[PDB]
Amino acid sequence: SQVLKIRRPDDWHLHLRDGDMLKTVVPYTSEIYGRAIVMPNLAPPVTTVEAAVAYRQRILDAVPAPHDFTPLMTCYLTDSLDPNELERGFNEGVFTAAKLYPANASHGVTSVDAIMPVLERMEKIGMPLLVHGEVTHADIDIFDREARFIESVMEPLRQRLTALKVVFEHITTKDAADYVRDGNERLAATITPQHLMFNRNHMLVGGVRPHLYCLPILKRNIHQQALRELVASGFQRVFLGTDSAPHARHRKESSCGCAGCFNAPTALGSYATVFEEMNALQHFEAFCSVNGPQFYGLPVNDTFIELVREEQQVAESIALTDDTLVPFLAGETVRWSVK
Amino acid sequence: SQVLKIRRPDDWHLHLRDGDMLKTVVPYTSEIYGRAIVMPNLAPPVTTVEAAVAYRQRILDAVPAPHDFTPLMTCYLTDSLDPNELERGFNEGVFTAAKLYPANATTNSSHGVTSVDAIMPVLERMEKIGMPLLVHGEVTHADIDIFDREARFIESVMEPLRQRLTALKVVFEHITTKDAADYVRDGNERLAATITPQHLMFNRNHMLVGGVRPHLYCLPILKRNIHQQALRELVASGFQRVFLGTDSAPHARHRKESSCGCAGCFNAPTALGSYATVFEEMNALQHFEAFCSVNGPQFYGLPVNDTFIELVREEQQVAESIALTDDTLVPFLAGETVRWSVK
Ligand SMILES: NC(=O)N[C@@H](CC(=O)O)C(=O)O
Ligand SMILES: NC(=O)N[C@@H](CC(=O)O)C(=O)O
Ligand SMILES: O=C(O)c1cc(=O)[nH]c(=O)[nH]1
Ligand SMILES: [Zn+2]
Ligand SMILES: [Zn+2]
Ligand SMILES: [Zn+2]
Ligand SMILES: [Zn+2]
Repeated sequence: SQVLKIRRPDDWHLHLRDGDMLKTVVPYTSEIYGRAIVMPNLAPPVTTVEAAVAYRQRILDAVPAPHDFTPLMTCYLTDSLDPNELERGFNEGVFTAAKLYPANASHGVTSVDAIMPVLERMEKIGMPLLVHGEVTHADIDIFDREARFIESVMEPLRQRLTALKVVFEHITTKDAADYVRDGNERLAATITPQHLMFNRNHMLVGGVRPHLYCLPILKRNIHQQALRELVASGFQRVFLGTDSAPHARHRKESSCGCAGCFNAPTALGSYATVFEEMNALQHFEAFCSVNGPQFYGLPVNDTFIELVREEQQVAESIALTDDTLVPFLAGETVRWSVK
Repeated sequence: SQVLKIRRPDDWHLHLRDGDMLKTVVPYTSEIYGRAIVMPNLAPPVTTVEAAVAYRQRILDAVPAPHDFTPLMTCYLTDSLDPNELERGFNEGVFTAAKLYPANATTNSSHGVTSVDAIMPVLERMEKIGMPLLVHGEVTHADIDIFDREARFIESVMEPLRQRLTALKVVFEHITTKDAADYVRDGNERLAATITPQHLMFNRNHMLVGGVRPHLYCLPILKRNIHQQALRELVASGFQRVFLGTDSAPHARHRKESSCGCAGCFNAPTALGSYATVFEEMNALQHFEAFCSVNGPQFYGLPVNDTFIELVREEQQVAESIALTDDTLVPFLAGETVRWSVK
């Protein structure tokens, strides 16, 4: 009958999409999180304050009346991005951070050098850099993209922008776990519920499960073990970032399924389970509600919430204007529930 | 427009399913291959001489008039299979071989094997009558990483097993690792292997980079590029103990593109051309024919086919889908433009 009482948490890594999808999904976040870092990978992407402003507005429009939710917008870094585009939006309180997506197909970053200036301005103004740490060379084995990024990009980057504050988003490997753990107070990381709860076997044994398919790719259990250890340790430089990344059912279940788990509805309780399992409930609240604000130099939420150890169930699916949305843990039974 | 004329090939590893599915898929094999090793993994499995005979009939019924095709049946090994049942079928020319699927401890006795030791009696009768054993070499323990299952089978099951049955002839089906490749390559005249076109053409990257592609999802799972490379080298080397085994394993589109996609590539229609494309790229065309129509027969102690077939090096596009009664089937390389095609 256990109930866990924690300070309201925040989601330091979220995809809210736009339009109809946005209207449908926000409430799952808003009804629980005080704030959330909203990713800029829209299409087209959010690379200007002006865009960031409008998007922020569309977001508020969809927030239910009762919820005190605040979206923290981010800037989509591009090779050409005007560093003054950044300051501004940053100065006006538009941008809380800037996200580095390695170039894949689309507008991500070609190279660090191409954006050196931008990065310097961020270092200066004290704007944190959010990094999707993966190399993209076609001949690089997908399971190796993260580790590779460390040596070829992360470190070098850090070594050159000494006061740069960096969040290594959704880490998935022992490599990354250790690097962060031994990093400086200017380096932090986010971890999704999926990467703590499963490993590649869960996605490929007995059938291919597109709902577990996301980036960076689920790794070997060895890696999952490192992650769980990291969180359970109390390390104060790791915090909640769901990476909730919703895709309609048929875009997931197709000949070429999209990457991303829609975990907003079940994340918190999933995280609770992990911590419990790890015998680390004492570090739970910080992960969810203290570490992030601290890294970001933001105050903690002044309100609370309760989790009840009541085996609650998960919807098979969620209605969309068109098609459905399959939630993470769909049809399954969760141990912890938000009361 | 280069021509590649070869003796009529054979498919040493095939899934023809049953019922309606069987009717749609047979023709893709029978049109091309002289004979094929037909897998026994039906629901329920083919574990009796009697089920084998009836299944073989259904296959024949579905072969189009012109096609000279002979299905070579197999028995699904199970803890409860009566060795004399296995011997009878073999003696009567019903069972050409027997297939060993990974043991699960949770497996019902009439659907599988709990362990190899449990089926010693069967194996011994195979060694004794000289019946070849076809093995799907993976250890299925939950604690084992999916990508490590094949290699772990080598050390834990394969070696030992071969050690206890020295005269048994064994085919390491659809090898997907350099581990397997090296093992087989350094083995005796009593050890052979089959390689699918997908394992030569792709690696796990193709299945996971840029989206998850269930049509490339099959068992054993696509491995890292080094493995793909190892396989390519093996076929290209001229090694005569590796032969064509498509592992064509069709599933309805809806069963592939679902929340839990079934494993298996429907490659019957395009396998041959794909193999040729591989041998070409490896500059091993001189070993193409052997791989397709001589190695297998020699291993199984069967005659090499008397007719020929021809591949033309003319560009072709693969259909997007093939109609089934209640859904569609997506072929291997669907919608693509293929380099070598049958004439
Ligand atoms: N390009 C893809 O769609 N997938 C793979 C291809 C490969 O590695 O061979 C990749 O590396 O990106
Ligand atoms: N991670 C994913 O699997 N998908 C995310 C993108 C991202 O988080 O990089 C998405 O936007 O769909
Ligand atoms: O029958 C099948 O579907 C076939 C079995 C198997 O072992 N491999 C595969 O990918 N599918
Ligand atoms: Zn990312
Ligand atoms: Zn993300
Ligand atoms: Zn198999
Ligand atoms: Zn098979």
